Amino acid sequence: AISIKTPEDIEKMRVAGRLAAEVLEMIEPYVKPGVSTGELDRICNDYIVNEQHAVSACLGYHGYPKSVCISINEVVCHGIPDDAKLLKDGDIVNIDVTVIKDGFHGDTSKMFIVGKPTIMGERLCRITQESLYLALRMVKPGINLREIGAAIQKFVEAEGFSVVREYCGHGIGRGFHEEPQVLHYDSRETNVVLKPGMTFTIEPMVNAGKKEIRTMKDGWTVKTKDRSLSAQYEHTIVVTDNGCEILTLRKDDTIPAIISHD
Ligand SMILES: O=C(O)c1ccc(-c2ccccc2[N+](=O)[O-])o1
Ligand SMILES: [Mn+2]
Ligand SMILES: [Mn+2]
Ligand code: NA
Repeated sequence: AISIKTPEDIEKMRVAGRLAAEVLEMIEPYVKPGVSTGELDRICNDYIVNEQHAVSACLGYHGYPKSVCISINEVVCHGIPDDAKLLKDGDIVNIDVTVIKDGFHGDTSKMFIVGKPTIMGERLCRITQESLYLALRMVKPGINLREIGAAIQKFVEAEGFSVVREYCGHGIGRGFHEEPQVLHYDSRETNVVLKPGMTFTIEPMVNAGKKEIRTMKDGWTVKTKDRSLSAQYEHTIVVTDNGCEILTLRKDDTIPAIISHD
């Protein structure tokens, strides 16, 4: 059941969200040509455990083997860190982190462009982040999630891209995935009116090509059916009385932590 977080819980969410965002800030320098997704994962976990004194929520979730998800180019999500997978020039990579601190979760991801960026890669990532931003700018009490989902899709599709249907944002707090589901496209099933105190994520997965995906035989790795590029950005937020506050904001984000509509 969708719950309203207390001022105390919200503060714990701010701490967890900050830590998650800081893992992404910390790993940035390591995302260079020649590094393996495997070592990047080890680097993230060492930081989370030893420095943040927190724990990755992904490690073991539904059986996930690693601490963070790392997806490259045509891989849509759930890419498994591998010691034999090296980043290369032109690659676009998503690193998705979720940490648990004092009982609460912080969930966020971002795209990193490796080496010399490609105009196409750079555009898919920019548009994807912008679809997330426009959605965040719509968040406030009274609005229906169906509206936000419809807006993301409309913006993305106008760019000639597509929105992955199999995955969605979600409520979050003491649990990794709580209600409600946050669809990134228009669905006749969606009907959720936002209220202050609600905490959830927005994390659109955008394909340069067709929306259809395929799961690899390792039971986790998801790729675009047509093998086109795919990007995703994610933030955890809390609905306020007149808008929202992004709990996982990073220094490289080009959107304010607090979004006011007064
Ligand atoms: O951002 C998320 O909500 C997210 C990322 C990855 C997962 C997830 C979901 C189901 C099973 C395993 C994972 N995971 O992170 O290992 O959820
Ligand atoms: Mn995530
Ligand atoms: Mn999430
Ligand atoms: Na990708």
